[PDB]
Amino acid sequence: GTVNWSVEDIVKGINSNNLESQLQATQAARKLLSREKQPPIDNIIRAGLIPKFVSFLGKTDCSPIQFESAWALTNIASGTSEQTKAVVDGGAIPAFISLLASPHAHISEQAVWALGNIAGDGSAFRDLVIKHGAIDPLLALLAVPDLSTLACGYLRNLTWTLSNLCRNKNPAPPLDAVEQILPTLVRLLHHNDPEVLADSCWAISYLTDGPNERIEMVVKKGVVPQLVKLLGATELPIVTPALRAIGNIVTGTDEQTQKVIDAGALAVFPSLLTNPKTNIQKEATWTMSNITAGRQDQIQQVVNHGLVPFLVGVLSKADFKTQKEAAWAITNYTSGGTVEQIVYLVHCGIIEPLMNLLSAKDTKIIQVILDAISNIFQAAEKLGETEKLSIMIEECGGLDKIEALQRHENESVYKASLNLIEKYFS
Amino acid sequence: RRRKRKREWDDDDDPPKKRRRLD
Repeated sequence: GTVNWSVEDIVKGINSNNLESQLQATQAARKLLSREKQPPIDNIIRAGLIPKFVSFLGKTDCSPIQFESAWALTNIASGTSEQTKAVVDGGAIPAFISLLASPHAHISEQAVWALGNIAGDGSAFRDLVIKHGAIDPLLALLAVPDLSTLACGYLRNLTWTLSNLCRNKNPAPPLDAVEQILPTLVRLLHHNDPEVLADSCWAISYLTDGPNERIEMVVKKGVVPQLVKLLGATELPIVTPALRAIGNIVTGTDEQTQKVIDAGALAVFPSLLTNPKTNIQKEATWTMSNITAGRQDQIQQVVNHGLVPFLVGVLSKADFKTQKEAAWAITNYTSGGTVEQIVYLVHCGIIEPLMNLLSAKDTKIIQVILDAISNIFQAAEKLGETEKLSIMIEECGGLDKIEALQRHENESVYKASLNLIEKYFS
Repeated sequence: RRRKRKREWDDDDDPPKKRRRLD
């Protein structure tokens, strides 16, 4: 019936003055745009069909053509920025927002989806969707006593679109828009559907990626314990954004970081730091590095939770990206830690894997490692143990590695290493 | 004592910006 129409036929139907013919042709367009491979989005755009689809959105008297054009426009908007722009340029934004009030759940849902694609394109369209007043009617769709009464797919689409309104930076979303959205987000974060949880965590992760003021507005909503709970979920699609959000939060103030610790987050890290997915290990190690950049009492928590041997572990063997984060965690630890905490570090076996990493071509990690080594010597100086450390670095091949670095290209590298040698290795 | 290190930009693990409805 409406399967596999040429664009030409679609145009002919839509240009006819017969609403049924238009409906038929519009559905045909929807099916082209929904096919598995290479939807002919540009061809549809060039045929000049967008203004017609947009006008069909306003036809309250013919709900099916509203649905079909909503669906077609949604899929056009799912493409490149230029393709999304064509949809916006046609006046689709306010028309879609008007459809959020539709008595037909399947039409309202489709409009939710479309606005998600538009906002998803980037900051400008995101903020334009907000300026057109999308937030109030979107939130109103979620104003029910129990989210469980909503159709599952419907709730998922709502959550996803809301997460796109929280997404992107340069600039980040308007503060008042974030305040307006947050209480619903907190609520979605306690829902029991895995996809709603995943997308809610993504939204929280976007919101906490920025200046400490941004983190604060999320953290004061009391979501950290729930985020930590989700950190221990069995679904990787939940753990991943939950962990990204926890990582973002510990980039904040000592107080913001302490909330993460207080909520029991550190107890999950033996699993995270040995997680089969390398991206989880990397994010988790990055997180640890920002925690070891914290207060001495926060470093002590890392110690108490038995996490230092886990850091020695990733420093010893992990993908290179994770190893670099491990190196950072060590330099941060030795910069902020007490002498005793630093001594503990050496006793866990940090020295050997630390030295082995000096074979890395990465110039930045070499700097990180040399610094850490400097910091550890400074602690051994307070204890008069400098020579015990020199010998330790000597026997694992470290001194050989420091020696060569004297001839390294980078200025601070050979300078840092020359200092080490002519000081502790003479 | 060092400063915190904010997230460095990247879209790799990041989920899709947009969704096309197939059915």
